[PDB]
Amino acid sequence: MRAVNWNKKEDDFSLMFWKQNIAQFWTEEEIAVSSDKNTWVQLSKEEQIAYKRVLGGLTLLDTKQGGEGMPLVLVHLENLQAKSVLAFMGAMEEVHAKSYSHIFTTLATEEEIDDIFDWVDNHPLLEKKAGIITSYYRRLLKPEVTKKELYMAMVASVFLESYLFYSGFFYPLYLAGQGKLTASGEIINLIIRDESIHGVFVGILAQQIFAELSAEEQQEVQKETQELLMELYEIEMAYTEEIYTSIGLVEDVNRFVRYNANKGLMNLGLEPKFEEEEINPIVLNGL
Ligand SMILES: [Fe+2]
Repeated sequence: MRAVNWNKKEDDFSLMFWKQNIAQFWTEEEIAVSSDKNTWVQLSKEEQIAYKRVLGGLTLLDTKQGGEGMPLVLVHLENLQAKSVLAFMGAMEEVHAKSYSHIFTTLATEEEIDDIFDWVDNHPLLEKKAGIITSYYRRLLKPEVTKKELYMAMVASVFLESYLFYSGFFYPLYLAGQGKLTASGEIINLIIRDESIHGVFVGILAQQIFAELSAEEQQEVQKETQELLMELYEIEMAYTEEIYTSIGLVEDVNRFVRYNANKGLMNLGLEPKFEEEEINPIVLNGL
């Protein structure tokens, strides 16, 4: 029945976000990465392996967001303009996921790349965090869904895009901020420019539906949000310990994770959970 009519606004922001999403369009071929080989080779074995691991985890999350997250969230939306922006955002998640293969092809050998993906595949923490987020999406695999089911999928999507990536983004930023792997750092920043607006946008949509829930549903959903935040946080602390102890950065990354959880909460129109904390300055420089 209904066709998208962009000459009549369905809300006050999808247009702005549409324009911004397309004005930020990019693909991996615009950033040559071969000059990062020079600094790559000067990384210790522990640093190389951490970089590869985090990029692997990043690639998984984008794989989920583009192939489950955006499609299952947008499919049910009655707002056809908003739905359009989210479709475009999904495509961009794939461009992101592919970017990381572009980085890998200059850095690593065939066999090394196989190893990265075998590792990401068999990883219990990555499996656990991706499955938690993704079960909210997969709840929407039925003909009709409630506002509350849709709201929690949106919470889960903002937690992925504004929060769960950042344990991974820490390290390429942290290397780039020191003039190391700067071309790959450039790509990661393009990805961040995108993820930043994705988190805002789906949070705006979440806040709209939140205002349409009953008082009772509002509190079920808030209790759920806090449990979900903290279920994810526990896994992130384990993740950060596994990945970063070898290179002595665990507590720096944890501060960064907490900071980005807070931003996720903010995007949802919610109050911070962790103490305000200064972010590592060399990652600020990498940004
Ligand atoms: Fe992404």
